[PDB]
Amino acid sequence: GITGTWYNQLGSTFIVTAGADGALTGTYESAVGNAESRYVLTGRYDSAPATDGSGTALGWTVAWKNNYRNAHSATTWSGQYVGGAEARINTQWLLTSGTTEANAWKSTLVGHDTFTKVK
Amino acid sequence: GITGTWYNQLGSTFIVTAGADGALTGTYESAVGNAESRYVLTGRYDSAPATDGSGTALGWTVAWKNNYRNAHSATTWSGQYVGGAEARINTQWLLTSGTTEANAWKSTLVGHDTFTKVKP
Amino acid sequence: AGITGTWYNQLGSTFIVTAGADGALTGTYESAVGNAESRYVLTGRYDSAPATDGSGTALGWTVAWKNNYRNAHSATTWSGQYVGGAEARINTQWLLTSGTTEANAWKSTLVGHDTFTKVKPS
Amino acid sequence: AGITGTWYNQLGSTFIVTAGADGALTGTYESAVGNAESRYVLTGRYDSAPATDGSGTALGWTVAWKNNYRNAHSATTWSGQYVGGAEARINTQWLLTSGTTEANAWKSTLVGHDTFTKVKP
Amino acid sequence: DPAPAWAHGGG
Amino acid sequence: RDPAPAWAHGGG
Amino acid sequence: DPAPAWAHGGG
Ligand code: NA
Ligand code: NA
Repeated sequence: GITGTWYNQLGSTFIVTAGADGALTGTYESAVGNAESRYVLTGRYDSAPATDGSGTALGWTVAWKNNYRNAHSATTWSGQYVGGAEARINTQWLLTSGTTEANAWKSTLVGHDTFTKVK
Repeated sequence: GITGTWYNQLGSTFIVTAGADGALTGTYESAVGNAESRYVLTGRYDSAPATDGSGTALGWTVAWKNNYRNAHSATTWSGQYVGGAEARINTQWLLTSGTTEANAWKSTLVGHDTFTKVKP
Repeated sequence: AGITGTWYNQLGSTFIVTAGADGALTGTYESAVGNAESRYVLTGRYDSAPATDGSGTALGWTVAWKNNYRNAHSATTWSGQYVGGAEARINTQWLLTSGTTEANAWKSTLVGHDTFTKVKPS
Repeated sequence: AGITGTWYNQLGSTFIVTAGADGALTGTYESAVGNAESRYVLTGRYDSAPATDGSGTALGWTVAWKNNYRNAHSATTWSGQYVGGAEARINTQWLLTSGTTEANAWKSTLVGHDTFTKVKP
Repeated sequence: DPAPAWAHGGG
Repeated sequence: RDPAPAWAHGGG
Repeated sequence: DPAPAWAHGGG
């Protein structure tokens, strides 16, 4: 149920393959979907989850460098996939910037996001 | 700098390769060294960091399933590599368990850890 | 300030808060979830002179999960901002720390996000 | 409770707190220098009847970053536990939220950790 | 911004 | 009981 | 800085 395309509320577009080995691989891009906005992601998921309606645990990372831009930062999303007619990936994220040691205290933002199968 | 064997202060052993393409791959295992405690990791790092003394941003994930065990959970680490005489990776982590909707509010633990290349 | 009132989070918990002129938050919290029953005391702080550029009002508060009915040996802090206008909201992140042994300290702290409004959602 | 008094982080940032029989934490947080422009009100709560099984004492507090001199339009909460014994400590994780516009709300909240001891470094 | 805003829905 | 291996998270 | 750095273990 994870493999495919997912959208946040802004329409940002997460394109992922969930491999039989537990790998997540894909790309994350803006709603516009121009090449300058596209970044690689990789992660892992529970390939033998509960079958009782519970979510499937997963996580992935994007480093914010592509062939066009580099923000010197990386986001990780930790969350769970819930299937069915109204499938969701519910996440919390940590965004760490590369900083000097003196600025490390303010290096990591926290937030959340929800992805759905339709815009 | 990132490629190598890293340890937390419990001796948990993080064996990672930092690829030319920004990939992190490797394994994470307990100090006991047994196969049942070894898990796959994958992640990403900034392959063209600043060169002004700033750290190198990176993150990775372990899903807590291997050939032997499954906790139905996954941890992500977000942080930075800090080069120099004693290189270090400083991280914050989020550990999410698969849960029912009713228990989703308590699905995620948060913490921190730091790694060096010096076996404790 | 717009903060004083009765608010509900997305889980149906009830946050009854008063904002003081000096930056104080006081009131009670009743959780719809967890090892909790009835009301608990809260205290916290808010920015009593927020920016005039459209920004939200920063705030935070704490509940220790002890009352005369039960003691979960835990405390939650919510850190967030109040956003006024058409549909007033307090958007927060929270940390729930339990008292643990040193060996279990690694799993002491849950994290999440709560959004509070004047409506009690389904 | 063992909490009342002065606590220091590794930089010598200094909070002075009273932990009442009422479960209240009240006090001030200031820099190692301790000039008035650095001092802010601290308010929070703690478990006044902790477990007797070798567990820490849960607590939390908030500082809004407004005083008579400055206003950063932000607030930090610390959530953690007090651990008594030979080298007493308060171990925390913190969330710092800035007041932002809606467009910037996604980057409103920093997360970190800090540990406090009774001995000024 | 420290990273692309579009990629980060809720703060 | 633990939700994941404690050693991995700097604990246990 | 979004708040005093010293208060957060930094600067
Ligand atoms: Na499960
Ligand atoms: Na309380």
